[PDB]
Amino acid sequence: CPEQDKYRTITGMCNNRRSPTLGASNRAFVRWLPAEYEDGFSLPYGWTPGVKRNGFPVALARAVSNEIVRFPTDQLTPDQERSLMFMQWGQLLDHDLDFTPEP
Amino acid sequence: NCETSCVQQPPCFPLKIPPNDPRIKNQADCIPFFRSCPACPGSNITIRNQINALTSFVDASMVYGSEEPLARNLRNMSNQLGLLAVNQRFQDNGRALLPFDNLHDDPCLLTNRSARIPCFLAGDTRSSEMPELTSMHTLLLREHNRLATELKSLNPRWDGERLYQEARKIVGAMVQIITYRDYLPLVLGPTAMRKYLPTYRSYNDSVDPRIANVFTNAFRYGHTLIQPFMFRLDNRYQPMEPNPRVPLSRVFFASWRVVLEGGIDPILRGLMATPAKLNRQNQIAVDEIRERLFEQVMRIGLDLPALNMQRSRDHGLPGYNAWRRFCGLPQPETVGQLGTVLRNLKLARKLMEQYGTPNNIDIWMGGVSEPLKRKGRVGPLLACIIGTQFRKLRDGDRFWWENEGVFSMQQRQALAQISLPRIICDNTGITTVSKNNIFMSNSYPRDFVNCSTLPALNLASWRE
Ligand SMILES: *[C@@H]1O[C@H](CO[C@@H]2O[C@@H](C)[C@@H](O)[C@@H](O)[C@@H]2O)[C@@H](O[C@@H]2O[C@H](CO)[C@@H](O[C@@H]3O[C@H](CO[C@H]4O[C@H](CO)[C@@H](O)[C@H](O)[C@@H]4O)[C@@H](O)[C@H](O[C@H]4O[C@H](CO)[C@@H](O)[C@H](O)[C@@H]4O)[C@@H]3O)[C@H](O)[C@H]2NC(C)=O)[C@H](O)[C@H]1NC(C)=O
Ligand code: HEC
Ligand SMILES: *[C@@H]1O[C@H](CO)[C@@H](O)[C@H](O)[C@H]1NC(C)=O
Ligand SMILES: *[C@@H]1O[C@H](CO)[C@@H](O)[C@H](O)[C@H]1NC(C)=O
Ligand SMILES: [Ca+2]
Ligand SMILES: [Cl-]
Ligand SMILES: [Cl-]
Repeated sequence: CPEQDKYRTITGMCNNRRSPTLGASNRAFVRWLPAEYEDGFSLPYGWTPGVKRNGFPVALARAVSNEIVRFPTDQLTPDQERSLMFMQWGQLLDHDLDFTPEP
Repeated sequence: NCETSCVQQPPCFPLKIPPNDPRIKNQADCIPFFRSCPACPGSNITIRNQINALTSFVDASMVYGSEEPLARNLRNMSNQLGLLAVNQRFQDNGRALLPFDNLHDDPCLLTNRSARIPCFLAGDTRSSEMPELTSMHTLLLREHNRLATELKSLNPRWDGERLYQEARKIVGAMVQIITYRDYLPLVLGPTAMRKYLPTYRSYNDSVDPRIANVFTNAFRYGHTLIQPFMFRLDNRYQPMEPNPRVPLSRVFFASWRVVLEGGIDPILRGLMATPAKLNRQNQIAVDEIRERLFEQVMRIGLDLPALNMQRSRDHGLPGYNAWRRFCGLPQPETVGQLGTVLRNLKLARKLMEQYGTPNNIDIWMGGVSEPLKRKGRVGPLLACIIGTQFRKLRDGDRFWWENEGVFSMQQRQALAQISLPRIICDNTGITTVSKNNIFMSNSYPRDFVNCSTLPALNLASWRE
């Protein structure tokens, strides 16, 4: 970890000098709350048929999307104070912050 | 294999199909899903967590890369000019295009067989997901080459590595300025902006700059802003016919649309002069992403909002009330209580019918359901998670553009004059751009100004 430096490293490593991997790439996310899994440590809620979460059945994400999210496209309300650039900058910015790899 | 099987065996976590589905009539079918890579594979001790493959810092890593071999490959190593590599087969009216990738299984080739145009190569792998994102990556690639050319004339003695590093530092500062000065105030609104992002003092090495697991899901609020079409406009901001509005299901991975259908200029015009979709409690997200996500390249069209909910469960995220508690916000226990929080009982009822308790509402779902804050596009919960995250990225960033020693007093004074419309003038054939704030301006020609009126970034303070 260099004592003096002018530029960022490509990986982000050495930005924080006391803990030099904070913000660096290919590292686990920080957690602000303990994780909640069906078995306490790995299985997601919805994994096991009939296993309730907090006394209630786990709703299917597709069912939630169908009943709450779905709406007729012809009804779309344009935002009078935001451009599509507002949407696009957010996606570009999100691609500077996080990417969660898959198998 | 999660792509073709419906069996729930690791790492597959397929989304089951409910009875009376509006699209998928076969209930033995599913929406494919792979669980995110665990930080500690196969552990019986560690509570499963997921990996961030990028640098959490707002450092233009989507342009430069977050790994050294990739970062090297993205550079023009043929000379000592400190530029980034560009496409060798094609140009956009003499202007640069991103290079092509060398994927074994290329999804962009499936969008138009005839065209044979593969995916683009950028700092981040999702550069070709939608041509509007490709346009922004291409714009930032041109800005780096433009900066390194300007800096080479000012400092001829500077070598390739110095030019690359100096131009990279400026690009990253511009991403930070546009984000914290122009973007975030319009996402959070003014009261949340003052609460979670007070006036920057200086770098503090006890501020954890990592992205929180919840932020990867909470920041997906942007899915509620997505329009069902890609809008392309000609020189006079009139619809670029034929096909001035192409459905999103026909633009996913369609890199050929950038190479053969007119370049990045009509896409950027469309983004500036078209209003965003407004998130409303009864109009949350469009069916181009809810029913036909990546429809052209997959065996079945995905459901983006549902993928977000399955993703939060995969990630073991606590539900709505636990995050409302974390933020110091009241936690509703019933449909009566939740109706008050959402200022909308009909939505509270629908949510309670699915979840049973506000404790179980998936963080994206509960977050995008809350009423928007005044002059903001998120409610109190998302404003907290987003706000909290962006303060950690600013106060925990040793290379934050305002931190003493990063730039000189004069270079900061120069960087304050940048804007996204100006970056478009400098790198495209577009001569009429959005009047600042670019994120609020959306109507031609009421909210538009000439490129000559906007001032350029003065590099005078960069000379040695
Ligand atoms: C540099 O940043 C440091 C981090 O600051 C946080 O992040 C930034 C981005 C901002 O959002 C900021 O608001 C955040 O605080 C910052 O250090 C932090 O300073 C605070 C205040 O001194 C510390 O809080 C104190 O914590 C102790 C220990 O308990 C904490 O941890 C446990 C376990 O997680 C929790 O269960 C607790 O709830 C606490 O969070 C508390 O004992 C203490 O509270 C008691 O004392 C105060 C009066 O002294 C009373 O008001 C309370 O009622 C209690 O009686 C505080 O809550 C914080 O732990 C510390 N964090 C770190 C990482 O060190 C630092 O001050 C900034 N430096 C400069 C120069 O600005
Ligand atoms: C401003 C916010 C925002 C916008 C706009 C946005 N997304 Fe998302 N999207 C995210 C974030 C953040 C994630 C999580 C990224 C990660 O770590 O993998 C995400 C994840 C995704 C995923 C992975 C879904 C999963 O859980 O498997 C897909 C697919 C996706 N977005 C596609 C898109 C597409 C297509 C668009 C529009 C062209 C888009 N997003 C626009 C923020 C946004
Ligand atoms: C490198 O730079 C030269 C001069 O600008 C250019 O002609 C060449 O195409 C570049 N090569 C790549 C791979 O970008
Ligand atoms: C594919 O690209 C060609 C141009 O090479 C265009 O003429 C054709 O209409 C496109 N086909 C589709 C299905 O979009
Ligand atoms: Ca980054
Ligand atoms: Cl978290
Ligand atoms: Cl190429």
